[PDB]
Amino acid sequence: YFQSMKAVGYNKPAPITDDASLLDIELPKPAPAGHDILVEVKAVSVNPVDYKVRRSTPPDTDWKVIGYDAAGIVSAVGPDVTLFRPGDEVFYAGSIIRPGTNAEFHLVDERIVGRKPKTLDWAEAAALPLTSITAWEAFFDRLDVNKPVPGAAPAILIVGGAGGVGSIAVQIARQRTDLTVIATASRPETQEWVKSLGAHHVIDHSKPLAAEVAALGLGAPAFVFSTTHTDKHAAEIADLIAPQGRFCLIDDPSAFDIMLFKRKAVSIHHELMFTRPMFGTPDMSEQGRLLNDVSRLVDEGRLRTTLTNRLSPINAANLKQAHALVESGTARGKVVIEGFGL
Amino acid sequence: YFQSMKAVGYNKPAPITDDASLLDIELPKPAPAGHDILVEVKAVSVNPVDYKVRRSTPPTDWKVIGYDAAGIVSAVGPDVTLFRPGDEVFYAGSIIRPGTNAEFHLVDERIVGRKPKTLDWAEAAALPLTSITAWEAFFDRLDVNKPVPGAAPAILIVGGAGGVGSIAVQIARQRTDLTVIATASRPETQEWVKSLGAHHVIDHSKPLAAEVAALGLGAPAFVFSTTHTDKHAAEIADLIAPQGRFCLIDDPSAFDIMLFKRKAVSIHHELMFTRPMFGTPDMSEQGRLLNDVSRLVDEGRLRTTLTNRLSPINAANLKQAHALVESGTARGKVVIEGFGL
Repeated sequence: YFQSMKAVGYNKPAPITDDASLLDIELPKPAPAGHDILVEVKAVSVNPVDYKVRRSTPPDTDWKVIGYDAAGIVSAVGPDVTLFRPGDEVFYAGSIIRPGTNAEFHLVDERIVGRKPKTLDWAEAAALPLTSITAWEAFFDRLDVNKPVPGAAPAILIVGGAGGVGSIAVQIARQRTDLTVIATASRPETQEWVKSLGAHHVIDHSKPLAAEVAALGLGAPAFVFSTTHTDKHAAEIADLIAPQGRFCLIDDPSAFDIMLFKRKAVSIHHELMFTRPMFGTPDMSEQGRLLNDVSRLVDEGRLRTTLTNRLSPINAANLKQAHALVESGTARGKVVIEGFGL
Repeated sequence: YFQSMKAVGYNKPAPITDDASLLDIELPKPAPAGHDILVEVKAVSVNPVDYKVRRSTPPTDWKVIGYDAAGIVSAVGPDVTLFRPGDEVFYAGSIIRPGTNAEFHLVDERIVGRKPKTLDWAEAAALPLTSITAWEAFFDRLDVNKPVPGAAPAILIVGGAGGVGSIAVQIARQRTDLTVIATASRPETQEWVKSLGAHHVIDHSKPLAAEVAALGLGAPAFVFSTTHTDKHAAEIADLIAPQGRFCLIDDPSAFDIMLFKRKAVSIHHELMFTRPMFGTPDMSEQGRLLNDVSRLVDEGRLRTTLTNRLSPINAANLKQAHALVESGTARGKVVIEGFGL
């Protein structure tokens, strides 16, 4: 017989309103080899990647399990692991090419795993990993914000400051760079919240962005980081950004015109937090290390959880609801589902 | 009366055929103020920007283009310190100012280089716009001295035998330790691009990724595309290292950035007009880089890319030179020299 576990998964990619779009299932409990740890998952969060996968990609397995955020306890370690031991509390995102965190136990490479912040509970920690790695790599590996753009305003504009990535990216920009942080939100309440997360200025992305930034009287931002609606804002971004500035996007515009950026010699940077573990690059262990840095900043009180919606337990009914909420594009912050049971 | 000069220019953007596509004209001779120098122009080159501008952009009464020159400093503005009358110079200038297609030309002292002593006027005129393009692409945009983890320490230059490619290969070879892989499609351009410094030359009439993989060096950190970027974009995204960097200087009409997402590859524009168009604090780096280029030329480390020399500078020869650059068949650089008959 095989030791087993509960999981949430699917076999037919489908809109969330289909009954079998996500199903409660039972699967063999895996065991860790090499550099993998096995984590007893305590909570997971839902990201736009989860619905994009779910709607399109079938198992290659009778079941496909997704989830790219967890916090949990290390249950067992492969023979090559040196970074964690059983009992350690961890948070991490994992890898798009490996079964995901929507299961009681989950394998993940020790090198992309962070120590869970002690001051957060399971759900508050689970809100953070994917979005933190996305923002941190965007600022420091892609944009390279500590390298100045000559003549620019020492400023970054974060488009979509209230969503999953925005709500951690604004805090990281405020606590770990000397930039002036300009973030966007379009209802008074989400504006107030982005401002409370650390944005120095908050502008309204229902208005043309360039005129909004010009009115602040700070000059032209060196950096722009766009988390959503890049095609609607691309021209305004090219207008407001400094010559020789740098623009990073993480969304998937379907007709982005790079020629808008030519006259200013602006670079366009993708950030995909899956790239490092997917290709097994030599700096892949930077993801575990930055998570440890984030974890320390959380425990010092410099960063805080972006959890705004908590559901329980992790089952299909609650994952479906969390997916529909992320699909809607209207939620602020992060939705986390915690526990297994009834 | 006004002191005057010959120039070549146009008043209606057109295809290179119209009798009016470019015209011989006479204009007032400018005088420099501020930080400008006035240059007595000995030779100019034609670059693709010339025909791009000529096709599309109208003028004050007449538009004068040309973005490459070598010449003698005739006069200086009162704020100039970097040059004096009699100095020999080369430079590209600015797309928002009248161009070098005239006996005398105004350009800001800060974007100007000392002309290599070892080159004649036409050989030196071949170099500045393409030198600034390549030098900025490598060192300011791609930042090739910062390695991509796990990538081959290599740069692919697509279109090695064109105007920018022919100097970019040399600058990459002389100023970095990268393996320089460049593309060319005829045995004659292949041998030439090899003689310019490329460690490997591959054939761009073939799918690039399989050509680069055949080299057995791994996946290049960097790609610098000078021509046909849309034709090669999918191949470039297959061959490049994850977290690599891709710079293009042509003008693809359908470029798909989503090809580069999976590898998290950055896409970098290089336009040498940006710094002097916007008057950025680093504008004077263009004059400095031209001085380094000049010194490398006279050291023997960079060679002129001049391959076609016409005389004198008039509308007849500029039309032929524009046709040549529009065809995309020329290797190296076409330069026109002198004013006369």
